[PDB]
Amino acid sequence: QCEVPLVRTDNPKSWYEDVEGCGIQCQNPLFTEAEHQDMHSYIAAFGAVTGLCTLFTLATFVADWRNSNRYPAVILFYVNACFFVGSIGWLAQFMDGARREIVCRADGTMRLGEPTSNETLSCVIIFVIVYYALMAGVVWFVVLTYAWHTSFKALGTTYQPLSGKTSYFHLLTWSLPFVLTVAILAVAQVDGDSVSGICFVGYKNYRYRAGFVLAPIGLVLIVGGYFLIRGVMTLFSIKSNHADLEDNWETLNDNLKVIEKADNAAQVKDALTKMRAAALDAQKATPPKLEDKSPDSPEMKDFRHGFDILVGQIDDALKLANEGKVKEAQAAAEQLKTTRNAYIQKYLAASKINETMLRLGIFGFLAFGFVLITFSCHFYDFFNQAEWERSFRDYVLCQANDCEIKNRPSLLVEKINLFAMFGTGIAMSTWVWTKATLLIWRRTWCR
Amino acid sequence: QCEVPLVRTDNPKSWYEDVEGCGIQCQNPLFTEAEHQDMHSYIAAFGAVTGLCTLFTLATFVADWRNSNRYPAVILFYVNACFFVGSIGWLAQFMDGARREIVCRADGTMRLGEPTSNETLSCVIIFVIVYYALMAGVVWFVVLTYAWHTSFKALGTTYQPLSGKTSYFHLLTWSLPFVLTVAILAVAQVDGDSVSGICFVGYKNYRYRAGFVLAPIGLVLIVGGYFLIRGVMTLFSIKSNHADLEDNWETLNDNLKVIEKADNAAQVKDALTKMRAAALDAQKATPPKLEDKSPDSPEMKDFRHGFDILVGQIDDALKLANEGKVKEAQAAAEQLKTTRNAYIQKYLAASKINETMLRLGIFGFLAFGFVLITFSCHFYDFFNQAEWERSFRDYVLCQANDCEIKNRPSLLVEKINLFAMFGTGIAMSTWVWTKATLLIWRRTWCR
Ligand SMILES: CN[C@H]1CC[C@H](N(Cc2cccc(-c3ccncc3)c2)C(=O)c2sc3c(F)ccc(F)c3c2Cl)CC1
Ligand SMILES: CN[C@H]1CC[C@H](N(Cc2cccc(-c3ccncc3)c2)C(=O)c2sc3c(F)ccc(F)c3c2Cl)CC1
Repeated sequence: QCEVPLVRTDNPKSWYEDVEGCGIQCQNPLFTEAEHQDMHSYIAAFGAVTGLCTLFTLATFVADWRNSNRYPAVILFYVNACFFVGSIGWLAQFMDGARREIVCRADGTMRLGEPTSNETLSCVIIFVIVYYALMAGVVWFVVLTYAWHTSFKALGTTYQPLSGKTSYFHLLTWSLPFVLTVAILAVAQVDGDSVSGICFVGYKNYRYRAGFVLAPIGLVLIVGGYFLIRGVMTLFSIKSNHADLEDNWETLNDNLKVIEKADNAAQVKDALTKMRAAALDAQKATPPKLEDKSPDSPEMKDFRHGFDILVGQIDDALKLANEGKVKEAQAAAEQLKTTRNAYIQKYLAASKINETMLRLGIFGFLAFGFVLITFSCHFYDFFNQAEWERSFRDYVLCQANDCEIKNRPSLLVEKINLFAMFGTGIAMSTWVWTKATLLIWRRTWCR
Repeated sequence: QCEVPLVRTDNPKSWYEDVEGCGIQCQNPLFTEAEHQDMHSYIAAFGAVTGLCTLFTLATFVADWRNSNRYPAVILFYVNACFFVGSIGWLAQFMDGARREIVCRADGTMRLGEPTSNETLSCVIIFVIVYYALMAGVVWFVVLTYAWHTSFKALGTTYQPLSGKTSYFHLLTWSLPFVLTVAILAVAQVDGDSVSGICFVGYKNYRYRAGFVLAPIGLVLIVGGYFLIRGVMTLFSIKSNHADLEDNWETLNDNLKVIEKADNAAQVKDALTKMRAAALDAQKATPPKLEDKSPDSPEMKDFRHGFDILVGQIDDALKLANEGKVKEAQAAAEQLKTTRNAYIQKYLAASKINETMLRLGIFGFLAFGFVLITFSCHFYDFFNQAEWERSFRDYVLCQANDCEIKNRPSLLVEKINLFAMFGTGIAMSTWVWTKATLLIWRRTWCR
């Protein structure tokens, strides 16, 4: 009764749209057994390398677990817990005959619109594992971006430790995936794909991937991206202003030597004007210690008021540098040394950026870019599945009488997604690739 | 060609499932013109009273807008901005001929699976207005629960003002509804209901309401409910312990008078044992000032160490109260006055709960309970729409040859939902129903 790619089945749930007794064969008709075997090689490679190196990093954190429950380590721990669980789920298709168990129905058709009764749990389990670890992973990524952003604002005793926020971090990171997963199962939109060897949301009805895949991931790129940009906004404000205020102090010092060793009134004059231009450039800046303060505060007032006195004292020294009162101008500029000390020296204070915090910023922008690729690949599949579906409907009709599949999913896009998803797990596992861990695995080698 | 409830239409998008040339009539076939007219009376009543009283509260906040952008007022302002915009959307069906424009198609069938081309914007606009204000409203509700929870932890100089968090509050409250709304429009699941007179997500395909209605609202009840419970956990910890530590000081004082005015050694003995039991009961408590501290800190140590000295001094006074050394026991218990002063008097410190913060807790638990009803009503419709749908399919088949609609949506449940949704807007608008606003509308009456 049925012709390729349809298959004989007496289950009304397995039957194809309009057609009776026939349902779509389990092995993805849009891809050849060679394309499948190749894809399964890609998944096993990236999955295996992610799985054990995330396990290594997860083992490193559990070794030093007293010192690992200390921010931002505890974040990278959970980020790893998620990519490790996601790798397990993806690596389930490799167990002897497990892929057919996950992606196929009893009657040999594709496992679609799961959960269903009379069909097994193997599909929904691998979906929950992969999807729940994914959404928990991208929400732990948001936590990471927040922590990294929080490192800059807490540059003093404005200190509200992340140690207390831990209760809200574990609220969001486990309630959000739970609610989204429960919703997917309630509407039974877990579907199997043999090239993926995994069960996932809205494979078949691509419209369920908007709300459950593109909308959560889209949101984490918004909230995550906000905290990554606001942080580098502070990193570059601090690093540039300290460098600006330093270079203005240095030219001020340079000219004070040019004045001290001046053999004429013309040199003192141009050296004081250069000092005045450097004093205004320094006034038109925020000292790193006054970054978390308002651009009109009584503290920020003292900074810019000191440069008013310095410009004022420069202007008094310029009233003597125009004529032959060089000795009276150099002695005036010598009292400029004491003003520069009482109103600039204080603002050359380092405000040294912690190595752990700067490193967290490296990981945040790497986890971002990877999730950005995931979102792009998933988005691509969303906007083109209607086409792949109608090009498939035609293949079954053509073969219900030279038959081809005109449009089809891109396998480089699927491999680019899996790279940018597994590569993240490998990237976030390189957080423990430090000297301290080499010694952590040496202090446990004996003990 | 078509029989009731189907209607003649040549648009393939308007046609019913399997049937050609026939599509389902716009006026909701499951409800009578009387049931409709009644429902439109309910919506106009609750909508009109919410709409103008939210507008009043929105006008009160914009009057004192300098002092209104101060937490938690700024929250209630946006909560109101949302119920006011949602009321506008709900009240659009009352404009002369607008309901048919919103809920009907050109051909007279129900407006379903919108956005579509060749059909008008009237549907999707009213959906965005109602849905975006809803999701923004329940996320502003979460912000409210967080603010109220934050009032208790910041009981000193641990002060991290909400004034700084405002940037993250406006991140979440406008990015989350935007992403969810964009997703609904991308999968075209805006549907019209004539009894509602509004366009909304997944009216027809009830499965799209899980992810876009039950999952966001479900989440806000989780995150919102967490901050409401953790706050009352602190309100009741503080109010009970201060009362516990007060009542233990009072019985200690009571017995010190019973000792001072004792005419025998037997009275001094039972009065000191009662003082010792009250001293341990007081030791087995957390002073409100030491609530945000760890139950083993060097400060919490001093508290419980003072009661060790007091019990120690009571035990020394009990060594004299057993025999006829009454005068030597009363004088020993008189030096107990000084110990009680140096180790208990400090912990009777008020730690007075701000009236604004306690009031915010009243509104948080009211907005919660209302959203809890909304979630229950929406959940009810989700689990029963498959039934109402199959009972409808039968009505069209029966009428394609005594015909009735066996199962149908509950109109008290729809009226209970609309009450618990409009009533919230009216409840959250009663935040400005204070003396200060009566004077705010008096200081603007002239000026
Ligand atoms: C997120 N990354 C994705 C990208 C796209 C991938 N994907 C989606 C999918 C999987 C399983 C079943 C159906 C499906 C569709 C329509 N009716 C029944 C089943 C659709 C596919 O490769 C396939 S299989 C397949 C099919 F059998 C019929 C029609 C299709 F158009 C089609 C497509 Cl598209 C999987 C991996
Ligand atoms: C959240 N609060 C809700 C509760 C339920 C409400 N609701 C859902 C709805 C609205 C509009 C179209 C369809 C719809 C369904 C199936 N095919 C085509 C259209 C379904 C209904 O009252 C109706 S109308 C209606 C119908 F015309 C056909 C079959 C139905 F079963 C049914 C139901 Cl159920 C609206 C308000």
